Amino acid sequence: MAADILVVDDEVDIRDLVAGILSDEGHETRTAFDADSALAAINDRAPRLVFLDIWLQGSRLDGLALLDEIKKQHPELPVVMISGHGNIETAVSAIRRGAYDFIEKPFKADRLILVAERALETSKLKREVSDLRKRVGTSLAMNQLRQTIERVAPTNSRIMITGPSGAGKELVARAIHAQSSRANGPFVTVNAATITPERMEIELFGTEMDGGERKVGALEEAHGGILYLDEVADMPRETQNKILRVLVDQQFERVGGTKRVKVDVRIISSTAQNLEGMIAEGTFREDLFHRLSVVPVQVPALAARREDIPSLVEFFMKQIAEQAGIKPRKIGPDAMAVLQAHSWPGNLRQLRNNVERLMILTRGDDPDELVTADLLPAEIGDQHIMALPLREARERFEKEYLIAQINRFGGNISRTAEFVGMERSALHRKLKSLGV
Amino acid sequence: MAADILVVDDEVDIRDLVAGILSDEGHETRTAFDADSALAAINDRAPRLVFLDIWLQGSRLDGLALLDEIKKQHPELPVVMISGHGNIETAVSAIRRGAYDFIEKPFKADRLILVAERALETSKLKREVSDLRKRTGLVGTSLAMNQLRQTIERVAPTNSRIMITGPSGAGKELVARAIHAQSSRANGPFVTVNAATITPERMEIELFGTEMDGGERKVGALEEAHGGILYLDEVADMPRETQNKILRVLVDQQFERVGGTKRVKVDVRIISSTAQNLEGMIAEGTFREDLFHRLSVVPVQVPALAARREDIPSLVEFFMKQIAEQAGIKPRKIGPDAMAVLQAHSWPGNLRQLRNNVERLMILTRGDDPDELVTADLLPAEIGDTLPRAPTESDQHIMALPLREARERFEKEYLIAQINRFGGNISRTAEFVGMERSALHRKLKSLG
Ligand SMILES: [Mg+2]
Ligand SMILES: [Mg+2]
Repeated sequence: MAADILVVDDEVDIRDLVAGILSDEGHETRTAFDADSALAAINDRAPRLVFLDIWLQGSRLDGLALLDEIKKQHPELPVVMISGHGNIETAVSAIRRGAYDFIEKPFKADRLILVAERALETSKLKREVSDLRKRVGTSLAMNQLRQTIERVAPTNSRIMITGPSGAGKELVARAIHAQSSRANGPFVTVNAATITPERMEIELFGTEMDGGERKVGALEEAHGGILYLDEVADMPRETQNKILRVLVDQQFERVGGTKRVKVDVRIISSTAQNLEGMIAEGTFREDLFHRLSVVPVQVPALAARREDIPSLVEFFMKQIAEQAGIKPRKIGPDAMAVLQAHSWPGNLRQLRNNVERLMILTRGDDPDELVTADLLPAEIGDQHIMALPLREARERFEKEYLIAQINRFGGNISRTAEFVGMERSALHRKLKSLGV
Repeated sequence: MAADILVVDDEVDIRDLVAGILSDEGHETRTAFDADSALAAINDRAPRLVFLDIWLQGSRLDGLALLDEIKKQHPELPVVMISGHGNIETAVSAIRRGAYDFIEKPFKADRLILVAERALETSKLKREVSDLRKRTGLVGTSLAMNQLRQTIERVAPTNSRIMITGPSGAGKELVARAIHAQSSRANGPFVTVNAATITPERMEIELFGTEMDGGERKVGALEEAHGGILYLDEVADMPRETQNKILRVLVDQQFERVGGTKRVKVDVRIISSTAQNLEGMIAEGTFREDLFHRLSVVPVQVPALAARREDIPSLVEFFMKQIAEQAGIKPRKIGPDAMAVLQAHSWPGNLRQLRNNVERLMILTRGDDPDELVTADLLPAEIGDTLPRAPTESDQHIMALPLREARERFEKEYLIAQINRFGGNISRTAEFVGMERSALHRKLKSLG
């Protein structure tokens, strides 16, 4: 919103005009009148935005040449050109050479303010998404998978991605889109698992809300693009039917709508269920299944690609540090082999969760110290007492204490009795009363 | 980006010109000439972008009134206006009423393409941000969390330097950003430097910037922070040579870039954070006390998760939805049984640790009946074993005690842990544990 803006123009009245409007708005303004004075200002402190006279006469660099030098020094620094009456061609060329936009003399305030609000807003947006975009394996299976993606992507066929939960099907779907002919169209996702079965039709098909406002459903939003249906198996009965029509008709009704909307979508499905078995029990539709499954893509379980795990661990650490400010640590080779040999029912999500867990537990140890196999949980390699009121908690505790002591004495009740502080028959009676 | 662009203009020749230039470029175009045709096209299908004649002669609604209706229907659908020579005041007014930008007749292709491309890009980024935000993944009504909000408010209007102090994985960065948002620098930059994360080799460059080999310049954080606030996350991990330089910056309000000679002037308000007291930093030996005092003119304490256990259910519930979006896992009800464990734990790693454990639970119950409650036996050792619990051969010190002594130790530990769980509220603790209030007071004295 407020910014340190540098105004470079060879005319005293323009610098004064621009600087004054921008200051009046809340910005901080600096001025220059040629290449040297502009580059000296930039050197003093990089500004947030630059207004640059496109001609800039009586200067060592013309306006475009200066633009080039600015962009070389600060690639991400937005620059809006100030152009003359009917120098549209030259202005347009400035944009090819790196300028964001231009404003044409003469102008009053509102026009300039708006040009500047836009340049800053878009610049800000570019930086938020660039950061967020920060926040792929050697094995046979993953080479086959890459190979599969590349063959299947440039077709126009519906894809069904199959594999277990957590194996990273969404990533495969985005890969497909990136190499498809719809790569510059939209990529829209529907988490069929996640959305309430009630709201599912509104997410898919949209609707007119009470105010007159419209919710554009995912099909409509995906027009010209790809729709990725995640875990198609969690789709309701009436919703399956209605998607079947869409695949064939290429048309649908909005919830509560009468208009039949035409779209041109390419659908990618995924599932970790066995759908053929769901057909057999009448839970999912056969005809729907076959149309969604024309070309299949299989995503390998972590256990199918064990070779990849070290680099995956290494990768998730780089990323977890980004996401949480924790200096990444080295994993010790005994613990790494235990990671490498687990079955990973939750696959990549599960592996990430565990790596994140180790980094949290070892946050604030000597950085040269290794993550050891001691730290991994019981799954790798009924009721809690705290949920119980006093009488019941104490009874759980007596029971489990007695069982523990009994095992520690190898089943010898008389020895257990003596140690725990009871007469033998009384231990037997107590054990029975606690349900053993 | 190719896109579905509706073109709305009362002149056949303008629609033709626009739709044709846009088509040559690869877009899919549709056209209309008045409100009824424009709204029917939007009802047939929602376009990605609208060009709209600012005047729109021969129409039920003029261009401005049509802009109100389009925006009401589709608030995020960008609309670029087509205006005439000298219509700037009206164009400006269109922007106030929701238009993204305008183009002024006469125009040829290049100029029209640029306006389209920009409008599509900006609209794309607005969505791609909010989408990437959901795909990455201050809550609470506790006494402590109310205190923190009240403190943020009292402190934000100062000009003075803030030191935020609190345990790791508490949400200190968020506290920083809530302070920035209520300050007089809310419209300036907020810049973060995580001292722990940056290799100390690169710490000077990250902070103070440098001229790279190409001629390309790297703007350091301090310089980027000009006009705003710079957040020095975990200052303790800063090298002494960097400490010395920050001290000069605080008082000179100036600095040299790595390898540079210009003294860059800046106007930054520094907010700092750490997990340790002053006594701690002296004993560690790393960090200068004079600097510490100057970075901590106004203190803000971020309470540990154990000091606000009352918020654990809201945070559990909150993190489930976050995770449910970020990872495609259906959110599930945590059983009251498992919530009691979660709530009773002291969370040495605070919000990060809690979140990571909620993620864990949700991954481990991924292929279950949607009704079936999440249970405590899926929690790791560090959560379950630090609390009063059913013993096991593993626990040498319980196993060395006879039954009554073991039981009495357990009652004590249990009651203290439940008191803590309910944030010290005796009445509620008593209600849960099965006791009347005075009886609970009397039992506590009887056990020490
Ligand atoms: Mg000039
Ligand atoms: Mg017209």
